[PDB]
Amino acid sequence: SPDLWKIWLLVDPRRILIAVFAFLTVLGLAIHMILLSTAEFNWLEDGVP
Amino acid sequence: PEYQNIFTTVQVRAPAYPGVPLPKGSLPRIGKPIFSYWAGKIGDAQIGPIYLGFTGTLSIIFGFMAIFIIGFNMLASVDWNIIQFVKHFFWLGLEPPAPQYGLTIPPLSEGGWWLMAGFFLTMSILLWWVRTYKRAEALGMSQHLSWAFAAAIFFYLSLGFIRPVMMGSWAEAVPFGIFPHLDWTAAFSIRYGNLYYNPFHMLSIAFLYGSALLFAMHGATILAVSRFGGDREIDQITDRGTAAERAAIFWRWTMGFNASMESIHRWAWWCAVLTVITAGIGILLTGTVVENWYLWAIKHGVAPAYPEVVTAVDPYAT
Amino acid sequence: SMTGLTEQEAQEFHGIFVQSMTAFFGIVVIAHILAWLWRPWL
Amino acid sequence: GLTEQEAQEFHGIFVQSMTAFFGIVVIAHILAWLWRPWL
Amino acid sequence: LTEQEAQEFHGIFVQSMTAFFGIVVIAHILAWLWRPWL
Amino acid sequence: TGLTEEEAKEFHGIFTQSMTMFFGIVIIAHILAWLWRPWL
Amino acid sequence: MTGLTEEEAKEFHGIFTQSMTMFFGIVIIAHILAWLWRPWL
Amino acid sequence: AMLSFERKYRVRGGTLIGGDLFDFWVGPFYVGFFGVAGFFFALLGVLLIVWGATIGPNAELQTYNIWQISIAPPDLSYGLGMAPMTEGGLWQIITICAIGAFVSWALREVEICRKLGIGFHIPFAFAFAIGAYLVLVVVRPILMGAWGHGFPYGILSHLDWVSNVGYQFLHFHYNPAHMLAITFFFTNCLALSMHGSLILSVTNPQKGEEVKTSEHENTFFRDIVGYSIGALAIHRLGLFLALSAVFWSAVCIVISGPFWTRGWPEWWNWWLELPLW
Amino acid sequence: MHKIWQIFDPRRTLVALFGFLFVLGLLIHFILLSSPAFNWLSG
Amino acid sequence: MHKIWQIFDPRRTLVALFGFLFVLGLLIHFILLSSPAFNWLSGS
Amino acid sequence: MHKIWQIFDPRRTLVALFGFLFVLGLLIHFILLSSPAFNWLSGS
Amino acid sequence: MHKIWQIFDPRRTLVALFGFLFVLGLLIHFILLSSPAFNWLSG
Amino acid sequence: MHKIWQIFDPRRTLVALFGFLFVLGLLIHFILLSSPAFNWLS
Amino acid sequence: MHKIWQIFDPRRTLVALFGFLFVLGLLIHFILLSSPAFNWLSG
Amino acid sequence: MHKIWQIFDPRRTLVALFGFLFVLGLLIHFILLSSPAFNWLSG
Amino acid sequence: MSAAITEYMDVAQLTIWAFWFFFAGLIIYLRREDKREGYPLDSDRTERSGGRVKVVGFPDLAEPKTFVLPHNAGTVMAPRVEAPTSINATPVAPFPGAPFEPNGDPMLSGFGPSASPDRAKHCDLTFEGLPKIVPLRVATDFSIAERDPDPRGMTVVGLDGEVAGTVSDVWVDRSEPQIRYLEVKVAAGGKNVLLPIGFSRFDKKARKVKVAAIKAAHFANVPTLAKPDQITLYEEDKVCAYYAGGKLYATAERAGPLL
Ligand code: BCL
Ligand code: BCL
Ligand code: BCL
Ligand code: BCL
Ligand code: BCL
Ligand SMILES: CC[C@H]1c2cc3[nH]c4c(c3C)C(=O)[C@H](C(=O)OC)c4c3nc(cc4[nH]c(cc(n2)[C@@H]1C)c(C(C)=O)c4C)[C@@H](C)[C@@H]3CCC(=O)OC/C=C(\C)CCC[C@H](C)CCC[C@H](C)CCCC(C)C
Ligand SMILES: COC(C)(C)C/C=C/C(C)=C/C=C/C(C)=C/C=C/C(C)=C/C=C\C=C(C)\C=C\C=C(C)\C=C\C=C(C)\C=C\CC(C)(C)OC
Ligand SMILES: CCCCCCCCCCCCO[C@@H]1O[C@H](CO)[C@@H](O[C@H]2O[C@H](CO)[C@@H](O)[C@H](O)[C@H]2O)[C@H](O)[C@H]1O
Ligand SMILES: [Ca+2]
Ligand SMILES: [Fe+3]
Ligand SMILES: [Mg+2]
Repeated sequence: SPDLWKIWLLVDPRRILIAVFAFLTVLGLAIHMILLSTAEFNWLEDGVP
Repeated sequence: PEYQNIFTTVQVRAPAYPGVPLPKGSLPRIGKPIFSYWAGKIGDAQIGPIYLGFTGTLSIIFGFMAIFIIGFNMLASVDWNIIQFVKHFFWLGLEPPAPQYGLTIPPLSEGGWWLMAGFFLTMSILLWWVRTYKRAEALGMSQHLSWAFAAAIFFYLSLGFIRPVMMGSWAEAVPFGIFPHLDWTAAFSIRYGNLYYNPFHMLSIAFLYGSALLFAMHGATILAVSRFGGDREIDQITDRGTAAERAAIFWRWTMGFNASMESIHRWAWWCAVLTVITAGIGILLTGTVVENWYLWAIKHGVAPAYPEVVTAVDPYAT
Repeated sequence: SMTGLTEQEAQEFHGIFVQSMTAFFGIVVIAHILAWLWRPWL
Repeated sequence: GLTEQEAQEFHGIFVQSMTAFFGIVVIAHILAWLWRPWL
Repeated sequence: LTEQEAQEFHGIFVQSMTAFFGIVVIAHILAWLWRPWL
Repeated sequence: TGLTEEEAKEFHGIFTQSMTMFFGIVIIAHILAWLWRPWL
Repeated sequence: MTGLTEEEAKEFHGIFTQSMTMFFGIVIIAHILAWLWRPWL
Repeated sequence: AMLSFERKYRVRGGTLIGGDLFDFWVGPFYVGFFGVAGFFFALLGVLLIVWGATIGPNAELQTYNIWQISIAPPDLSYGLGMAPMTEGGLWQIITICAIGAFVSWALREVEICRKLGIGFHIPFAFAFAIGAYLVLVVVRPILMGAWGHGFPYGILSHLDWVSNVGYQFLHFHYNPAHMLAITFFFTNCLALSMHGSLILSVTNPQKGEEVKTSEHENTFFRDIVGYSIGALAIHRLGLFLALSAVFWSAVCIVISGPFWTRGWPEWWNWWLELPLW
Repeated sequence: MHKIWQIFDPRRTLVALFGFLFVLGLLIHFILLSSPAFNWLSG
Repeated sequence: MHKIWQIFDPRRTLVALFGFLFVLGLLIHFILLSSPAFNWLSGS
Repeated sequence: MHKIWQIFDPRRTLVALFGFLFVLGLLIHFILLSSPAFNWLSGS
Repeated sequence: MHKIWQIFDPRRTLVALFGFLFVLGLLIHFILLSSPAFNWLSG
Repeated sequence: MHKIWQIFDPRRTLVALFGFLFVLGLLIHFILLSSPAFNWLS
Repeated sequence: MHKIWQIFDPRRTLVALFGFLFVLGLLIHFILLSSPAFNWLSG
Repeated sequence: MHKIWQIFDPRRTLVALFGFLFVLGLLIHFILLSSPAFNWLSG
Repeated sequence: MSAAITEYMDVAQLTIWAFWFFFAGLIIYLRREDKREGYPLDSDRTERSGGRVKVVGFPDLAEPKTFVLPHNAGTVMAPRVEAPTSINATPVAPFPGAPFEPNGDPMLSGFGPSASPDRAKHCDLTFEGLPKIVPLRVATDFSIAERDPDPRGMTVVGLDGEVAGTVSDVWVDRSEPQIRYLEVKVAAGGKNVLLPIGFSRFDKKARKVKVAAIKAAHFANVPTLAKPDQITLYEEDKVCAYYAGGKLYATAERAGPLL
């Protein structure tokens, strides 16, 4: 799309920057929590190595 | 002491206010308004008029049918003895269907009457919700009350309909009685391993406690600044007076932060609403995704451990 | 005049309302005939 | 409050974004089907 | 709120409703082939 | 509304490139994670 | 607009990166030391 | 930092104790004499709780899990005397600090009320919550004869205390004052939702409408339930409901064990044994 | 008769009567469903 | 019979009717599902 | 029939309809997932 | 269809739709994780 | 140190000091009463 | 160091310092009283 | 780096910094006392 | 589907975490609503920065919402820019957080408990557009309840017990019928002044109105009304604030401390 840049005309770019960073941090924290909760992907309590 | 503004010392009488005119085509308000001196001592003297429209009429008719069925079955439970009805009234109840009936309709005295009372009461509550929605709409007002009522209805439906259907058993539902529904409340907690360890029960209590805390805070605050007209909160919202300022400044000095005259009512609205929202969620999670709340708490490291000063040999381990 | 509709307007609404109601009853009847063939209840 | 001309431009991009988002979704569902079919 | 807006809304509403119904029917036809419920 | 047209284009340039840099690091991390412990 | 001059943005960004990489460098050394101490993968 | 309208209210004086010694603000907070006393009462009590969590019930069970931290009262065998610090004495010290902090908070609120020239309803209302806490940790333990009857200081452990105290009377729902207090708690929550809704729906009406009036407010609940208590009286009612809930809750627990030792349902036998039936 | 609409509002009377009839119709159907001898949704 | 619409507003009568039919439809569907001889999600 | 939307606001009616349709779709999907005969995620 | 945006605001629709899609994606992922036949995080 | 009274008002300080001293004396007596080896009422 | 009193005002700072020191002094004594090896009141 | 004091108020920074450090010092000491391997008051 | 998300994760644990994220957003929303009044803050941080650092805390301020007033009284924005107002007081000490001492006669300073904002110079209106707070002599349909004494004629007594005046009329709220003000004929001057009901303690037996806020002499300086038969929102605040200043300023001992 040659006009994807128009997303920044309707919503303030500063709010997106903080919102995207806050959302990604939460999403990253949540996925790490989910993996730690699994016996298969817990890198702290697996004994390897 | 100084006037605490708890009781109206000198009451004022005016012609009864008919109410803000309703949109054209609406039914008139019924009841000739009267003035109660004792009601006017603590609040407003005027009693009535009331709007009883089409929706309210259906809610009343459905509601009476449910209430009549419950009271009739209570009377039948004491074998029609009206004297024994009065003696045992708190203990009497319309009791839900037996466990072996699942979700099917059982005979009248084996849960059939309970289902009818449950359905008719639910219909009347739902119709009453439409009435609260319509009354706000007829006055050009927003629907905050109907949302808050819907949240309470969500909890009510979770107790008697949604959870029993999810468990596939009307026997999970609440009896229609004073002590019987207290017995249900205790038995629910006992059956599912100490509801104290249900985190949404914890949240519901925090919001129920917070509702009392906030209304005590806000009620005392408004009375403390009512000498400046703080009771007239619409004025203080549109035109911030010294009452709103002193109210906010008191709380800022007390606890480092404050609300506004309008936003305190948003805190109040959400605190009360979240009480039944989390109550409904906690009920819906119990018995469906969690069997023993205490054991769920142990699994998630919520339950404290105590030193073993007393213990029992398990007779099943023989 | 408790609603504020003339004779033509109440008649006009009744003309379409009956048509919409009749069609709804038509689909309902078909649904019940199909339901009866699947599993009669009487 | 949004006029017609800027409405014409918005719908084109939104449809393109929806089509682009849909396409990724279709591939993921194809890959999921190959990994473990559900029906 | 006028005639040239209300009538315009109904037209697109119809072909959007029919599109939803058409997808819904195909979904139900496929659902019947997968697992008939009657 | 607020941001003009030219700075809207320019914002996309750093937005697209920085997001692409984040995406590339994500792909590398997921490639490493798959070699460490594949999940499918 | 954040009230900052356009030259302040250049000057802040430079110091921000220097402090960020210096912080990141200490972190990387810490993780190398932590990996040598007790690897987790 | 103060609110944009606050500076004209930051007046000297109105203290109960201290005069000008502590008459100042720290950030938003007013301090005064009871701000100093209350803060270091709270600070000491909080630190002792952390210390109580650091040693735990014992070294094996010690935990920093916020749900599981518990500072327990003494054993009942210690009676109304002082227990060793690791055997409930820390709980007794924290309780004293908590009372010091809570009362100082109430008295600091009184000084703020004097500064602002408002009614003393808020500190008076807060005294009810303090009174309920005093009933739980002082009045009831003294009536029973041991400090060990107080509830432990732990987010979940004090729920186990509430649970077991309730089942000391086999069915706590039948406690009459408990029933009254819950009715007030439930009614207060209903009244709060109603009051929050009415104010919000009047000041934030449907789109295209102006702010409504007090006439709308009276009409709305007259249209629903046939009665409107009024803009002033709803705050009287909310304060009354919340304070009555706590008063009757304090009554319900102080009669549970000091003034009633049987199961609570058995208390209703006075009504069941009336000679009318 | 014909004067029953002179002291009773047609609107309030009709919604009330239809409300009772609908509630009564529901109640009778519920009672019949509760009765094993008249449950038509059984085998 | 067409004059019933002069004592009941069509908009208010229509929304009340749409909700009433939806509740009635839900009620009947639930009764059938709750009746073991007519539950169509049992598969038999 | 072309006289339906002169009273109902297009925005409000779609908003109410879209929320209702999602809830009905969510409810039906969850009922089927709850019925072992139509659970497509159970393994068979 | 292009003329929909007359009533619906483009900006608030996007955040509402993206937020709706995000929680929908979480819900579907979590439902599959709850299914032993589709949980990809086990052995 | 006489200048401390130009920072802290003496008549106000005495009341604060009395409360501090009494509260400290109360605490020490209680701590001693909590210790069996120094409980003088045993 | 004497510029600090141009940053921190003596009246408020001294009140905070003395209370924090007294609470810290109380805490350490309480920690020692809780430690059997250093409880000087143990006898 | 002396320009950090042209963006951050030194008075509020020092209050925040001194408070954080005091809490951190208490926290680390408390953690060590909670571990029997490092409680220095055990004997 | 099932209750177990992973070996450890379960549905209830997910639900409670989902609430925490919603609740965090709700608290952020509520705090932003709280900050529609009195923000940005009046701070030394802003003062030394020359206004270049607005003190808002977290979360930042919300976009201004619109209150359309009835009867074309205007439109107010809840977050609004407010011009700084000078205070008729001076700091009692030069450190931050120090209180201010009012200048001149504290009862007349308009500072502390006697301070008030300048509200609109328009009367609060009933739903029909009439002034809401009016004397009984213009609200002729209003009356005192039979079981309660008529305030008119009662002797108004200041905090010291000395007679301050007599009650000429009663001002009532025409929307919610109740007393809001007592018109007092001041014994010294004779000029009528208003006395809010919140500062009036009725002695039914003695037919006396006791005002603990201010002395009898302080009644002469109560702010007066422009029009005799109505009161603006601005005047209401001025009158109530004046009596409140007496709770701290009227007597020297009211400043405190007790001991
Ligand atoms: C479970 C198996 C592995 C593991 C598998 C993965 C996989 C797969 C991924 C990660 C990713 C991350 N892991 Mg890992 N990770 C593990 C254990 C850890 C542990 C730990 C103590 O155990 C920590 C602290 C981390 C931390 C991290 C983060 C660095 C990163 C996600 C941050 C984020 O949400 O950015 C979002 C927030 C932002 C602000 C991003 C900003 C984007 C900018 C514009 C791009 C340039 C960055 C710029 C310099 C700003 C600095 C921000 C940096 C992200 C620090 N992982 C275990 C050992 N981890 C993700 C990643 O690589 O993301 C980078 C990722 O895909
Ligand atoms: C033995 C059990 C039998 C059974 C035996 C009977 C018997 C006997 C009767 C019914 C009647 C009814 N049954 Mg059956 N019925 C059974 C199973 C069902 C099932 C089902 C899913 O199993 C359903 C949905 C129904 C539904 C119905 C309704 C159509 C009807 C009750 C309407 C009413 O209460 O009006 C009350 C509510 C109102 C609002 C009334 C007002 C109506 C409107 C507003 C006025 C319009 C006027 C119009 C011009 C005149 C025609 C009137 C029409 C009813 C519209 N039955 C089983 C199989 N059923 C009754 C009936 O036939 O009534 C018509 C009746 O006597
Ligand atoms: C496996 C467990 C290992 C361990 C492995 C690691 C690993 C891996 C890391 C640490 C890191 C840290 N560890 Mg360690 N650590 C252990 C045990 C400890 C113990 C203890 C009592 O046992 C303590 C107190 C610490 C404490 C610390 C901190 C010093 C540091 C985190 C700082 C931070 O969060 O900054 C965040 C907050 C700020 C930066 C705000 C402060 C602002 C400052 C003043 C900016 C100044 C600008 C300056 C000029 C440029 C930047 C330079 C740096 C700030 C120094 N560790 C054990 C033995 N530790 C991390 C680290 O090294 O970070 C630097 C890190 O990556
Ligand atoms: C169960 C089997 C598979 C699996 C099967 C599937 C299937 C099937 C699907 C996904 C989908 C997704 N999966 Mg998966 N997925 C699995 C496990 C994971 C794990 C994990 C840690 O285990 C993670 C983090 C993910 C993550 C994801 C997301 C990337 C994605 C859902 C995003 C969303 O909700 O949109 C909601 C939020 C938004 C829509 C916001 C908008 C974001 C985008 C960028 C919009 C841009 C529009 C357009 C592209 C703009 C550019 C246009 C051009 C310029 C012209 N999956 C397992 C292993 N997964 C879905 C997907 O592919 O969506 C992309 C999907 O259909
Ligand atoms: C477990 C092994 C050892 C032990 C290992 C360590 C280690 C390792 C460290 C300490 C440190 C400290 N230990 Mg030790 N410590 C032990 C037992 C104790 C006991 C006890 C009763 O058992 C006590 C009371 C202490 C107390 C202390 C503090 C003096 C100090 C932390 C100060 C701080 O946090 O400042 C933070 C609080 C502030 C800064 C707020 C104060 C504000 C004031 C007004 C301004 C002061 C700033 C000033 C200008 C500059 C500061 C430095 C000056 C040159 C003095 N330790 C045990 C026995 N301890 C730390 C230290 O030495 O720090 C210097 C440290 O690194
Ligand atoms: C009486 C009616 C309701 C009410 C009213 C009320 N509460 C009030 C007020 C009022 C009028 C205030 O003015 C005052 C306030 O300022 O609120 C913002 C307050 C207040 N009510 C609070 C809490 C609170 N109120 C509760 C209840 C109620 N408050 C009633 C339902 C509850 C419940 C039910 O649990 C709680 C938790 C505070 C937010 C605040 C008082 C703050 C205060 O006193 O601060 C000083 C003390 C500290 C900062 C910390 C002290 C720490 C101690 C030294 C150690 C810990 C001791 C404690 C026993 C630990 C127990 C922990 C376990 C139980 C988990
Ligand atoms: C004036 O009245 C007279 C005198 C004539 C009779 C009065 C009698 C009296 C005094 C009755 C008193 C009754 C009392 C005191 C009742 C107390 C009730 C209490 C405390 C109830 C508490 C909780 C009950 C709950 C939460 C029940 C909820 C039930 C629900 C939500 C059930 C819904 C059921 C449905 C929707 C059924 C669905 C099945 C369908 C298909 C209908 O079934 C066929
Ligand atoms: C606690 C909350 C705040 C309330 C303030 C008052 C706290 C308690 C008041 C101090 C009373 C101390 O009184 C003292 O108590 C201890 C502990 O029981 C008693 O000790 C006595 O009983 C304890 C246990 O019951 C025995 O271990 C001991 O052998 C015996 O001497 C002392 O004989 C008594 O002198
Ligand atoms: Ca590992
Ligand atoms: Fe209010
Ligand atoms: Mg029972």
